[PDB]
Amino acid sequence: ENALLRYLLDK
Amino acid sequence: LTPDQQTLLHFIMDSYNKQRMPQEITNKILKEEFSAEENFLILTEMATNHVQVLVEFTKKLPGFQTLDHEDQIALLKGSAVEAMFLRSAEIFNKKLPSGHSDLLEERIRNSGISDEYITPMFSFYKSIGELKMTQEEYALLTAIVILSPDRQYIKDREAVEKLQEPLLDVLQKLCKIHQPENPQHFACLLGRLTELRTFNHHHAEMLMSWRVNDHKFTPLLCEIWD
Ligand SMILES: O=C(O)c1ccnc(N2CC(O)(c3ccc(OCc4c(-c5c(Cl)cccc5Cl)noc4C4CC4)cc3Cl)C2)c1
Repeated sequence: ENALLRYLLDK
Repeated sequence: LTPDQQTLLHFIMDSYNKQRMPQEITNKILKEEFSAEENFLILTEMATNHVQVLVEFTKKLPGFQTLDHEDQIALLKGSAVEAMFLRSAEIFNKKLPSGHSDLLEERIRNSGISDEYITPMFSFYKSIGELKMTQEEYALLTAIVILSPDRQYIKDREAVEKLQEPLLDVLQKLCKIHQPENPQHFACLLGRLTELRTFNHHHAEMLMSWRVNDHKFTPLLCEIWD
């Protein structure tokens, strides 16, 4: 849940 | 007044232009067919794309990365809708040629959106045009909407404001040098913040109206809106 969002914040 | 505002002002704003919508995408508003299906597909293609650049932009906001991570999500999931709105108003009001204003509107009207939600949306789309907002006013307002401590599911709202308040004051500073014959401009911009909220209410229902008739989204959109 809500983990596609976390991959764009760590790029 | 106070460049220290401008150390972050300009800094807020090469973040703002740093990405536009790829014209592999935006030149589909023209090149493709006009059906409620394709209308909705492009809008999806564009809102999803817009989520990506939105995240990029948000990450470059002074002190955002420093925040609690359980809140950085909450900030985005509540404001993404409204931030999309601002960036398309810009597109329509300035009538930018990369956004294809006149055509983008019609794709939206036949997208399976109730005319109940269609109407107040263009009541706004116009409404924000006459302000003839500068890019700084479209940009600062976007950063302020993202950095909003009144969203749902935030634990430390105090820290969020500690980063919104500068940009507010920078915004406040701005409406006194560009336009001085009327001091009440700064809080007409701040009224659009509340209209977008009123739209964030209506949108969640547009979403269900869609999910109801089988209109599907990206895993990104399905995640930012659950
Ligand atoms: O040409 C450019 O470079 C550019 C610049 C700025 N914005 C661009 N597009 C317009 C844009 O703001 C946008 C792109 C797609 C988009 O989708 C429509 C939409 C909306 C919506 C509608 Cl229909 C009307 C007003 C506001 C919204 Cl968020 N809500 O959900 C959705 C969907 C996924 C399917 C809504 C918007 Cl506002 C991003 C493109």
